[PDB]
Amino acid sequence: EGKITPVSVKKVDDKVTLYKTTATADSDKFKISQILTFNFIKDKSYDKDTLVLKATGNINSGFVKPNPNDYDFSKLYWGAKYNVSISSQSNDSVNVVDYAPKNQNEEFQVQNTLGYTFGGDISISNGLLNGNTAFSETINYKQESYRTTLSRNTNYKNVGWGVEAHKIMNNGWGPYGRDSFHPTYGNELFLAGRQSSAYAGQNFIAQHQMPLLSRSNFNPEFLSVLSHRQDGAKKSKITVTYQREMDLYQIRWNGFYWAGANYKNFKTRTFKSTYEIDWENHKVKLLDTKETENNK
Repeated sequence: EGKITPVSVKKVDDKVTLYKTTATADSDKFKISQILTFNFIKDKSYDKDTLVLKATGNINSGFVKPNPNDYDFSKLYWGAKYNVSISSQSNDSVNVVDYAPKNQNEEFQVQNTLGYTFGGDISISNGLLNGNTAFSETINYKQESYRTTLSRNTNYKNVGWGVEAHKIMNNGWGPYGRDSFHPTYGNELFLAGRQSSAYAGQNFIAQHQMPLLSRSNFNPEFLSVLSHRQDGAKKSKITVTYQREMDLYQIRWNGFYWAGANYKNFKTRTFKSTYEIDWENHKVKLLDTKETENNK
């Protein structure tokens, strides 16, 4: 499946040293691949250990195409939302003090930079400070037609993000989303022709016309900054969740026109892994991966 890489050392100062180890856990069933790069920053001029965790990998769309022989009613499954959560599940000396992205972002390309200044000063910036900075990382991911937003339960011991369908353009029509509704046509999200004479299965817009996130996948890139307050315990635990909410989109003919309906999160697939972060020897250990699913 996957494993942990030996710790790599990168001295920067008499004060600052950087240790890197990478963990990889896969759910082949759900086609979700997590890749966690832990960057331990030991700075002697700061009274707090810092861990800048960068989560990359892949979350499959889950997209189930429609059967082209369906005549009056047809349905499809698409990837409507991708949620990523990082959670420190132990030790009151560990708290999530920062992360990226930190704001709502509807740009086709979410790009941020993490800078660590000698002394424990961290700062995230929208884009791509040198000299003054001891360590820096970047996040870079495409989310065309979708938007990123922080989860609502983000606090001192948890941070999460949601990349949801936002402004999807059918063609010259739209934008549409998971909750669009027209008095007559319903949710026209993936509806091709309103009065089309075609079979239901052949009245959805072309897959290639669909956003990459809707029918292909999402390659996340998020950063979690955690700080250990040199006391209580040298160990802690952290859980990283990658999830996809699969929506059921269906349309049907009533004799005069086509009408669409989108059932939000009608099928959920979730991959969750747990690690033991050894803050003294700067190593992580895999405790448990749990694949789970919900079906309406």
